[PDB]
Amino acid sequence: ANAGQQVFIPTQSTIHIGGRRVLDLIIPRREIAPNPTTLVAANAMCMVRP
Amino acid sequence: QITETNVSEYYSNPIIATKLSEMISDQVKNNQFSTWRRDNTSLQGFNAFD
Amino acid sequence: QITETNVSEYYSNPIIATKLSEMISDQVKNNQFSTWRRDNTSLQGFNAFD
Amino acid sequence: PISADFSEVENAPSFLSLAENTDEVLKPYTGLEIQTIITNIVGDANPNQSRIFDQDRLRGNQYSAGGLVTQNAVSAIPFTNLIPRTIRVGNILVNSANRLQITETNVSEYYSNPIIATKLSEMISDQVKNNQFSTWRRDNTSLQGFNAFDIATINTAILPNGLSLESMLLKLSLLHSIKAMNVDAASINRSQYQVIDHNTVPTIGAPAVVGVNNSPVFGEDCGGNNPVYPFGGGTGAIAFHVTLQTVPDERKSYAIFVPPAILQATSDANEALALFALSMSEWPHALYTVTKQTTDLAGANAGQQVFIPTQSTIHIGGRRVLDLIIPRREIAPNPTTLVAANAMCMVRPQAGPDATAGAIPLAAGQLFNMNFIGAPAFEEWPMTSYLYSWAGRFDITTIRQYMGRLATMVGVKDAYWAAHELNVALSQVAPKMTTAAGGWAAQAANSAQQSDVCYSSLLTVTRSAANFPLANQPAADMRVYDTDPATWNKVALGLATAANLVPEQSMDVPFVVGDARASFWERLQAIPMCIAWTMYYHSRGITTLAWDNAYTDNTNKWLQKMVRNTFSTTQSVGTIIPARYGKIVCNLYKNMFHRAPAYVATSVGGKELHITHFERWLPGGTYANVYSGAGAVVNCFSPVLIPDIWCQYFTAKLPLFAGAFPPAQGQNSTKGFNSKQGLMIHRNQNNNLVAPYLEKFADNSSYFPVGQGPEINDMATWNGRLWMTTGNVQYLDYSGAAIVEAVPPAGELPVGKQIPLLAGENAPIELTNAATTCVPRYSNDGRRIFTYLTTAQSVIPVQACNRAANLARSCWLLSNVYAEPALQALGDEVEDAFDTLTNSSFLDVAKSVAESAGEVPATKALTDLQAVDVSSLPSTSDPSNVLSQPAPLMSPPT
Repeated sequence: ANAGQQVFIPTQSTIHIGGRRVLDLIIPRREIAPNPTTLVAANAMCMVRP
Repeated sequence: QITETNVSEYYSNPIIATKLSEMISDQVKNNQFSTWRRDNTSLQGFNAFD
Repeated sequence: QITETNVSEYYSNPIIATKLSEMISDQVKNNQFSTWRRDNTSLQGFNAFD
Repeated sequence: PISADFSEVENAPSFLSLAENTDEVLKPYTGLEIQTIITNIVGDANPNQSRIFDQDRLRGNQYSAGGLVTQNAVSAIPFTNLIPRTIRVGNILVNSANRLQITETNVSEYYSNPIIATKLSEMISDQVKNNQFSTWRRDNTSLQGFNAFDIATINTAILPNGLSLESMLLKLSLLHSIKAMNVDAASINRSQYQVIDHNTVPTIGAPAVVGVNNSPVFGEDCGGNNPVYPFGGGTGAIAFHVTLQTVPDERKSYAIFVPPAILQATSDANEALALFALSMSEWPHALYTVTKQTTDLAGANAGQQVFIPTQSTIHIGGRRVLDLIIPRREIAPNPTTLVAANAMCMVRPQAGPDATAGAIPLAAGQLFNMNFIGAPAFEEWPMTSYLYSWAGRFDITTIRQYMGRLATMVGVKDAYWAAHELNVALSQVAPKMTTAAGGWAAQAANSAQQSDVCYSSLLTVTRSAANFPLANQPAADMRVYDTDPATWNKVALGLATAANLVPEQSMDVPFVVGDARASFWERLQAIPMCIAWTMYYHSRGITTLAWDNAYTDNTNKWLQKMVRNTFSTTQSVGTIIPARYGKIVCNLYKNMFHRAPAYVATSVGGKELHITHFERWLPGGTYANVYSGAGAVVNCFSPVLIPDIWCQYFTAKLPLFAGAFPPAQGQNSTKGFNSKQGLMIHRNQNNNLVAPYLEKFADNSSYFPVGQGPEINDMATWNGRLWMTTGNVQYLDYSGAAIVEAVPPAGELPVGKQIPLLAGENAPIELTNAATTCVPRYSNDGRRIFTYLTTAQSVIPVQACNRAANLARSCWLLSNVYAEPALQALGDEVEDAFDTLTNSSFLDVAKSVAESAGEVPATKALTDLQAVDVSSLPSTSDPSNVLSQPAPLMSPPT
C-alpha cells in the first residue's frame, strides 16, 4: 500500500580505520625536464593533471 | 552504530635492498656528482635527486 | 561494382630483439639517466627518449 | 522381446539381474533401433522418397484367444509435443476450452571439469608488467577488435566452477525442435497431429506454418504485435556497445562479449548476432505457433488448426537485459566520434524483417544508433520486440552452420547431445489412459481429461490457472546448469580452458541438428525412457494414490524413503549430486537396451561423477493415472503411460514379470508358478474368494510392518497378471474388504489411445493394446491389496499354476530382431572423392589445432628478450596451474 524510497546506512561505512588527515602526493612527469618554475611549465609537465 | 580499530606498526617481514639501491648508496659514498644532476629523470617519471 | 576484404592480424613469424634494443632495456633497468637526455638525437633524425 | 513358448518366459532374467551396475562402454541411443522395425527404411533413404508421413504406427497380425487371426492390426505411437488450441468438435473445428501446459527449470551454477589459464593470458600479464616502466598509457593488450582496457579486465579473477554451456545448448535445441516443423508435410508423421485430437486429419500436400503470438484463446498472444514475456509479463532490454565504458554502472558486470569467430560467414551475420542474443536471454521470448491445414474424418470440412509446441512453453530463467559488446573492424583509437565508430564496427546491428508496435516502435530493418562516449543520449531497445522481428527468419539449415562454427571455438559434441536428451525428456508427452475391456478408447472431445498429459517419467504436466502473461511462477520440474557470462568472456577470447571445452570440427555436430527427419526421431527417443521408468515403478506394487501422498505421510517410514530417494535434492562440496535411485533406472536402461544414456560430469572436490537426466528431477508433481470410460479417475493401479507391447517388443532383454503371453501351440497355451517355486495360496474367512500363489510373507502382513514394503518377486507378479487378465478380478483387502483407492468398473484394464484408421487397417483386439503389468500391491493406508476370484472362477487358473491346465490369451504375431548399433560417432558423415584427395593434410592440421588452444607462435622465450626485467615478470614467479576445487588454497600457514 505505501511505496517509497527508504534509506539505509551500510555497516562498512561506520567502521573507523586509519584517519591520517592530510596528504601530499607526488606524480610522474611526461618529459625529461628540470623542476618547473612557471605555472604553465608545471601544468603541462605532469603525467596526469588531477 | 560505530566501530573502531587500533592500527599497529608492522615490523614483521623487514625489507631487503635491491642491487640498484645498493649501487646508489655506493655512488653517494664515493661522491659521484653526475648521477644526481639537475635535469636527470627516469622513464618512471621521477627525477634522480628524489 | 564493389569488393571488400577481411583484414586480419598477422601473428606468424614473431619478431626478435636486436642487441641494440637489448642494451637499451638494460639501461632502463639499471636506470642510466644520461642515455635519454633532452637533446640527444640519432643520425637517423629521431631523439633518444622516443 | 516377444516370447515364443512358456519355456522362454520361464527363463527370462530376474529384475535384480538387470538393475546391476554395468561397467562396459556402450553406444548412444540414436533412435534408429525403432526405425528399422516400424518402417520400410532399413538402411538409408532420402526423407523425400520415403514418405515417413505414413510410417507412424506399429503394425502386425494378431492372434485372438478364440483362435481367429486379425490381419493388419494397428497401434499408435504414444508420444507427441504439439498441443491443439482448436479442437474438432461435431465435425466442426472450434476453440479450446482448456488451459495450456507449463514447465519450469531450476537453473544454477555447479562445478564442472577443472579450469586453467592459457599461455595467451600469461603473455598479457607480462605485457602489462613490462608496460609499467614507462609513463605511457598504451594499448599493447588489444585482441580481436577489443579495447586494451577491456582485455585487461577480462583477464582478472577467474571462477573455479568451470564452464558449462548447457543452458545455451538447451535454448538452441528447443528452437531447432520448433523450426523443424517448418519442413514439408511428406516427412512429418500424421499421428503427431492427432495424439490429442483424435478427430482431425492432416493434409499431406501443404507444409505447416510456424508463426508467433497468434493464439485465439486465454490471452495466449503475448500482446500480439506488441510483445511481452509469457511468464514474467515484462519486456526486456538490449544494448550494443563498441566498448565497455558506455555500459551504465548498474550493469557493467553482466556484459557479454560477442567473439568475431562467429559472424565470419558471408551469410548474413546480423542474424547470427540475433541468435547469439536469443541463446542467452530468457526463454521463451514468445509463444511459437504451428498452424496446419486439416480436415474432418469424412474428409468433408477443411480448416487451419493452431498448435503450441511443448518446447515453446518450458521456462528457462535468465536475463531480461543484455549489453552486447561488438568487435572493432580496424584496430584504432576508441571512436570518440560516431563516424569513427560505425565505419569501424565489424557488424552494425539492425532489426529483423518485421514491424512492432507500442512504446519504442520498430519499423522493419531499423538501424540501432551506436553508443559511444559523449553521445547526446543513451539508446536501447525492448528485447522482446527485437527478438519478435527475427523470429520468422531462423531455420534448421542455418542453425546447423551456426553451431558448426560454434564447434570450432568450443567442443560442442557431447554437451549438445546431453542437451538434446534434456530436450526430449522435457518435451515429448502422452495423454492419460482410458480403462476398457477391448483394445481402444479415448476421452470425450474437448474435455479436460482429453488434454491431460504426462512426461516420459511418469509425472503429470502442470496447467496454467490464468490468462497469459502468467502473474506467478510454477514449481521447478528439473534442474539444469547455468552459463556464466564472466568465464564465457574468458573462454571465448582464449584466456581459459578445460578438458570438456577442447575445440572440435564443424563436422562433429550430431545428425539430428540438420535433418528434417528430426521430429520423428525425437518422437522415437522417448519410448525407451518410459520403458525404463515403467519397469522401475512396476517392480514394486505401490499404487498411484500412494505415490501421490508419499513424500509426507507418517503411516509408513519406508514409503517416505522410497520417494525421497528418487529426486535430486542433495549436495556436497558446492555441487549437485545425482538422485540415489535414479542410478537404478540408468542401469536398467543400459542393461535392457545395451545402449548408454548421455551424461555430464560434476566435480566433487576434483572427482568427476556422471549425472544423467534420470537423476535430476524435482518433487511436487502428481503421478500418472487412468480415467474411467465416463471420465472418473482411477487410483488403484501403479503408474502407467504406454501399452506393454512397446515395453516388450523393443527391448534386447527384459524382466520376467513383464514378458508377453506365449502363443497357443497344440496343447500348450499359458502357465503359472506354484509352491515348487516357493509360492503359496492366500485364503481368508470367506469361502468364495481365492488369491494366487504369492510370497510366503504374504501370509503374515495384512499391513506391512513400518520400515518395510513389498519386495521384488517376478513370479508372484506373473500370477497377479494371470488373475488380472481374466475378465473378472476383484481388488480387495486381506479380509476381503474394499480398499480406499478408486477402482475401475469391473473387469476393465487401462488401454492405449485411439487414432483414425487408414484403409486396410484393423483396430487392436482384446488385450493386445492394454497395459497389464501394473499390479497393485501397496495401499495408501498401508494395507496389502489382493486380487481375488470366486472359487468356480478360480479353478482353471490355479491348475494353470500347477501346470495341469492352460489359459487362453491374445498375442501379436511378431518375431524378434535387435540390431547392433547403426553408428559409432553420433554424427553422420561419408567420404566424398575430394575428402580422399585431401585427406592427410586435414588429418594433421586438425590435430595441430586441437592442441593449439590458447597457443600463439610467439613463445615466452621470444617475448622474454623484449622484456626490461625478466625476473619480475609474473609468468616467471607464477607458473600457471589448474585451479583446485571447491577453491584453490590461500594463505597457507607457511
